[PDB]
Amino acid sequence: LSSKQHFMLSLTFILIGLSSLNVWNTALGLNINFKYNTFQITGLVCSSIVALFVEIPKIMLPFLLGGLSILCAGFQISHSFFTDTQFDTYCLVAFIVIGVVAGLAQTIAFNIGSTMEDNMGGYMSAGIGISGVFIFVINLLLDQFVSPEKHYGVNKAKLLALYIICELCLILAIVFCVCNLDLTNATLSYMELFKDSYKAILTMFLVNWLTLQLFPGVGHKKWQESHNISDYNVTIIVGMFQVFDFLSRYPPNLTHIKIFKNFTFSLNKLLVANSLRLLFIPWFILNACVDHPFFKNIVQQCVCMAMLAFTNGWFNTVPFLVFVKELKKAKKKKEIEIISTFLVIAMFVGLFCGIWTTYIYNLFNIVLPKP
Amino acid sequence: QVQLVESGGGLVQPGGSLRLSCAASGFTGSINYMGWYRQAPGKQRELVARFSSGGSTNYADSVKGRFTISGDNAKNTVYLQMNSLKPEDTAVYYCNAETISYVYTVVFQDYWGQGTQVTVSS
Ligand SMILES: O=c1[nH]cnc2c1ncn2[C@@H]1O[C@H](CO)[C@@H](O)[C@H]1O
Repeated sequence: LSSKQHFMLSLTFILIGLSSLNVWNTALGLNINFKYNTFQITGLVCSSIVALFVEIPKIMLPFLLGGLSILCAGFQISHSFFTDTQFDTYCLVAFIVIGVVAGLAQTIAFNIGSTMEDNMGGYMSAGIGISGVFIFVINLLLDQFVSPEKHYGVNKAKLLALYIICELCLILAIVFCVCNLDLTNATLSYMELFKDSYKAILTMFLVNWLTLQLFPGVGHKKWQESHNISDYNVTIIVGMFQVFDFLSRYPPNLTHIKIFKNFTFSLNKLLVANSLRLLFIPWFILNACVDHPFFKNIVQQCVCMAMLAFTNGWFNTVPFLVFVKELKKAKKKKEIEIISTFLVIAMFVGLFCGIWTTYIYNLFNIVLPKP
Repeated sequence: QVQLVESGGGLVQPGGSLRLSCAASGFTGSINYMGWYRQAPGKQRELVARFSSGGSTNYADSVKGRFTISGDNAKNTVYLQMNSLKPEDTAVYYCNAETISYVYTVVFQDYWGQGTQVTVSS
C-alpha cells in the first residue's frame, strides 16, 4: 500500500460518505416536507440497526449507490411530470427506501473500512462533513441565480440542480468504489456490559433525542411558518446547523492540543450538560411564538441554531472518547467493541425517537396566527 | 503522524531489574490502552502488561507478580518496572497504543512502537 493507493482509497472513502449523505443534506436544504424527513430518518435508523447484527455482503455497495442514484432521478422525473398526489406518494415511498439504502451502504462502508490496517473511518467522517458543507455552499450559490418557482412547495430549478449534483457525485463515488475496493470476499454477558456503560448509552441517546426534536421540525419549519421567513434566509438557518455540526466533532478528538484539553471532560458532567441542553426547548419555542424584533431576527436565529448544532456534534463524540475511562470490569478487546456497538445503537434510537417527538409540539398553539 | 517512543532496552544480569518507558505523541482521537508485547527470538508476540486510561491493569501470568505497570494520562506515558529477571525473559518489547476517534463513526486504531531489545544472560 504505497502513497498512490493510500490516497486513492482515502479519496474513495471520502466520496462514499459524501455521496451517501448528499441525499439527506439536499432533503434538508430544499425545505422538503417534514414527513418525508421523518420517513427518511425512520428508514435509516431501522436499516442501520438491522444491519449491525447481520453481515450483509459487501458486493451490494455499488448496487445500493445505483439505487440511490435512480431514486434521485425519480425525484426529478416525478417533480417535473407528475401531479400532486402522485408526487407525494412517490416522495414518501422513495424517501423510505432511500433511508434504508443509505443505512445499508453506510454499514457496508463502515465494515469495509474498519476491517483493515490504518482504519479509514475518519476519511468517511470527513466525507460526511464535506457533504454537509458542500450542500450548504451549493445552496447559497444556487439561491443567487435560480428563480423561486415553488411548484409543490419546493423550488423547481433548485431541486433539479441539487439532485443532478447528487447523482453526479454518487456516480463518481460508484466509479471509485468499483476501481479501488475489493468486494469479492470468556466474555461478559450483554447485561453485564450494559450495566457498566449505562451512562454512555444514556448520554448518546439524550443528545440525539433533543436535537432531532427541534432542528428539522420546530427548528426552522415553525419559525418560517410563523414569521414568514424568506426562502433565502432558510438556507442560511439550515446551513448554520450542517456547518457547525461537522466542525464541532473535531475539537473533542484533538485533545492533545492545549486549547481543546477540556473538550472531553466526563460522563457524570455530560449527563448534567445534556440537561442544560433542555433549555434549548424554551429558546426554540420562543422563536416561533414571540413577535418583537429580537426574535424576528436572522442573526439570532442563526446563532440559536449554531449553538444547537455545535453542542450536538460536541456531545455525540464525547461519550465515545471517555466511556472506557469510567467502566470497571470490561477489559477484553471484544467487549469494548461490543460496548461501542451499544453506543451507536443509542445514536440511531436517539434519532428515531427525536424525529418522532417533534409531533408533540403540534398540540401546542406555538405558531403565530396568519393575520 | 503518530510516534511511539520507547526507552529501557539493554542487557541485565539474572535477578536484576529494568524500567521501560513509552510515550505517545500524535494519537489522533482518544487513547484507550497502552501495553507492552514481548516477542522472543523466533516466536510470536505475546502480551506482557496493559494499562487502561482509567487505570485497569492486565497482566500475563508468566510475569505475574514480577512486572508492575504504571501509567500517566496528561502525558500519555506508560512505565513498566520489571523485576526478578531470569534468562527466559529475553525478547524485543513492543509498545502498543489502542485508541478511538469517532468523528462520525467509531474507529479503533493500534499503533506499535519500534521495540527495545531486552537480554538477560552472563
Ligand atoms: O445517514 C446518516 N449517517 C450518520 N448521521 C446522519 C445521517 N443522516 C442524518 N444524520 C444525522 O442527523 C443529524 C442532523 O443532520 C446529524 O447529526 C446526522 O449525523
